[PDB]
Amino acid sequence: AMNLVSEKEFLDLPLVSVAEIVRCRGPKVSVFPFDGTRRWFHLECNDDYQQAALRQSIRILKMLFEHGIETVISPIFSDDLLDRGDRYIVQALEGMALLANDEEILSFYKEHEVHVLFYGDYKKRLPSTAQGAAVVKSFDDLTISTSSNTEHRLCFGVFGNDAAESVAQFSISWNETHGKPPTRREIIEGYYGEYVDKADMFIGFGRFSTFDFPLLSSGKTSLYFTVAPSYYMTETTLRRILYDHIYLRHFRPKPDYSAMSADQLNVLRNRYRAQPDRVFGVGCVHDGIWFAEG
Amino acid sequence: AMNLVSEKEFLDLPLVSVAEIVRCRGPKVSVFPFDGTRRWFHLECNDDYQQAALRQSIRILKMLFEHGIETVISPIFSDDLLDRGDRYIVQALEGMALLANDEEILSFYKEHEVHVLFYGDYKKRLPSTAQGAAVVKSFDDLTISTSSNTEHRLCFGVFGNDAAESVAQFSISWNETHGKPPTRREIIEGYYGEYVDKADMFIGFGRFSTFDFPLLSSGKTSLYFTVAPSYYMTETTLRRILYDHIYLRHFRPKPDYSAMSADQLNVLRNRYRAQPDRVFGVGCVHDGIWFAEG
Ligand SMILES: O=P(O)(O)C(O)(Cc1cccc(-c2cccc3c2oc2ccccc23)c1)P(=O)(O)O
Ligand SMILES: O=P(O)(O)C(O)(Cc1cccc(-c2cccc3c2oc2ccccc23)c1)P(=O)(O)O
Ligand SMILES: O=P(O)(O)C(O)(Cc1cccc(-c2cccc3c2oc2ccccc23)c1)P(=O)(O)O
Ligand SMILES: O=P(O)(O)C(O)(Cc1cccc(-c2cccc3c2oc2ccccc23)c1)P(=O)(O)O
Ligand SMILES: [Mg+2]
Ligand SMILES: [Mg+2]
Repeated sequence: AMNLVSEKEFLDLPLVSVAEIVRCRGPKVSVFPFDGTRRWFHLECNDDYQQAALRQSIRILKMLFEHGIETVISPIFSDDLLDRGDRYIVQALEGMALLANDEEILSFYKEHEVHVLFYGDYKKRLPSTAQGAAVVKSFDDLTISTSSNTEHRLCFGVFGNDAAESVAQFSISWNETHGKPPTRREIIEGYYGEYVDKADMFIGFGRFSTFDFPLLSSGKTSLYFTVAPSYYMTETTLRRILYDHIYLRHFRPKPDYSAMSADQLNVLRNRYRAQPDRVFGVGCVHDGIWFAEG
Repeated sequence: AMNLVSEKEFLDLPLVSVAEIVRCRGPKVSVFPFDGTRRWFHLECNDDYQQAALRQSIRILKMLFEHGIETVISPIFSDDLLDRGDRYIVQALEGMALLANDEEILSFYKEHEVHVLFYGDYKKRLPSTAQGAAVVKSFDDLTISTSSNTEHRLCFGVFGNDAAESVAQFSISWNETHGKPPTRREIIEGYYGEYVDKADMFIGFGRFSTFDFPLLSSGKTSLYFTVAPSYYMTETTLRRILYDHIYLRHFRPKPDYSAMSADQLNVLRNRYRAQPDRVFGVGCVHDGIWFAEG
């Protein structure tokens, strides 16, 4: 049915058709960090910062969900920020508050039936200030009020870089009360607040690297790196990524290599020896910004 | 001193000089999975399989360590294999036994003062057969006999894909006996058998994906993907990867972007809008084999 759709068709299909294919073939869980906010704004907008990023974020989340992806995991704030200015810190908490209180995004969560969750070490690492305690309350509240939404799940990562200590404490308490260690499923439910399947793909940008989706990484998490920041994500780019993951990463059926002609195995040998030192991930720097070569 | 070495010089330097730079600047911990064994053999060798892969593996580990990398984490066998033939399974255990008993590699561990460790769920997942129980004993034994070696550390991953349940059980036992949860450091020591710093880089090949180094991944783990399988790794490729990680991934000093000319910020804007849909990780398939485009 959907097994032999070509990339050309995939790229031409109506949005609703792509969604049906994804809903059926995956990716079910996609990691999409929001980063490069500052440079995107100053490069593609230069109204108000926080609002521009907020709406742009909604645009992309809307895009991801309308393409049929059930769950999106979005790291948005990592430890690093506590080591930045105080004004920079306040700025962050304001952005955090937006995701949980701003009217336009709350409307978005409702219209697209999105259940929102927060993960990470923010309850411990967020400033003990009034603003910080308010953010935590807002996070807990949004998670509960949107729990009736079932179409999509959105997991925001706030200091969600290393869950080791958190898993340890959760397991100890779980064993104390239950008498047995929690299962993997229960460990995940404890960290994300709900069970979430392993990530099927991660879309980053710039330097090849992944981060902030503990417990959900697998050799099957397809990795992609766009040249431009998260906010630049176009329709075409997303579809080419979805197509690669669905149809190309795990090609079927596979051939019986022991049954290939001498020429085939020879053309293949040449594909590998062609450019003997070819490697993706090595880059060059321009204006302090790293860009992948080749 | 070593801060402004150019790539050209880096590529021309004697091995011993590169090692000194790495020993000083890192990467301290590198992940290098061994995969593509079958296709490498049939493509670049076609004596005996197991021995060819064994010696090739030593060649590469020798290369990695002689370039100054202290610790190499090498996933070598993952769950998948238990779902393959029985002959394929026996073949694996034989390869496993080699890493721990074969004379030439034992000599290698001694000559380069390498402490070897094994991580993963192999104690539980390895066949309860005689061969399986023998492999476990061999693994434990090698870890102890090489513990006096201090120059390098080698961590072999055998079913080391998801440490969640293992961390949970380890934490519960640790709390029982210690009265308090283990620290992150202790959790890592418990999984790898020794403390190991976060991975500074991961070198894979083919499809962009990472796997089997639980707890050691960070946004700072630089990712690289060669076109050809692990065994093809050349001197030039390794140096270009090392250079990128050491000097380019974290460029210093950074510029004051709010202080850049209108043209600079304009050339930059064009670098991002140039090829608006550019993305690394999307590929094409040839003979059932995926190759990254662009
Ligand atoms: O873009 P990101 O938000 O990811 C960040 O790297 C900062 C940054 C990196 C690279 C370029 C820029 C950038 C580019 C063009 C114009 C301006 C930039 O940053 C500022 C600050 C103040 C005025 C203009 C610009 C900012 P961050 O550390 O603030 O997250
Ligand atoms: O500028 P970046 O988002 O790249 C980052 O500096 C984090 C940050 C620092 C200061 C302010 C914000 C911020 C402020 C207002 C709104 C939003 C912010 O970040 C996001 C992400 C997604 C949606 C809205 C906002 C983010 P980073 O740690 O992710 O590099
Ligand atoms: O190369 P890998 O060892 O990673 C593996 O993908 C198998 C494989 C993938 C792609 C190509 C080949 C290959 C290529 C050329 C010749 C032959 C290949 O496999 C066989 C088997 C028997 C005879 C010849 C070849 C093997 P695996 O599942 O056995 O690990
Ligand atoms: O052929 P691959 O090594 O790619 C793999 O099939 C695993 C495997 C299956 C069957 C036999 C072996 C094997 C047998 C003998 C020696 C060695 C083997 O794998 C390695 C890796 C590194 C050094 C020696 C050996 C490995 P994979 O699960 O890693 O894809
Ligand atoms: Mg940033
Ligand atoms: Mg293989």
